[PDB]
Amino acid sequence: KVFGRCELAAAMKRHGLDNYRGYSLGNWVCAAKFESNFNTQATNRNTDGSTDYGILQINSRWWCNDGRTPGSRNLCNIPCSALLSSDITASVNCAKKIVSDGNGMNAWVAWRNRCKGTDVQAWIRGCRL
Ligand SMILES: [Cl-]
Repeated sequence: KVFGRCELAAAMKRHGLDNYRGYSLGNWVCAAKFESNFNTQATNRNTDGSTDYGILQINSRWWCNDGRTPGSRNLCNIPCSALLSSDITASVNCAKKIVSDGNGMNAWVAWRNRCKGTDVQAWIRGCRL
């Protein structure tokens, strides 16, 4: 599924992301925009043997199991295919675990490079929330 911005914001709010660990909703929408362009089926296959999966481009070395990645930790305790669904619940649950395991949002390279220090409220402006 390719989400709209406001539709994704509403889904993320229903799943508890607004102000999760001090990160406002616009941060999460901005991260999804620049990681995947709002596409739930996005995959990026890296040269190190790992793959980034889904709307938040979660990596297979530490977070999910794809059976093909060296050094796998599977800290979200899920198959990586669960991150390619049209429903965002598995991606949101794993994103919460990434911040709970002592990372901030710096774990997402696109957040650090394209969202940090910007007006992230722009990403939710005008939406029905
Ligand atoms: Cl907000």
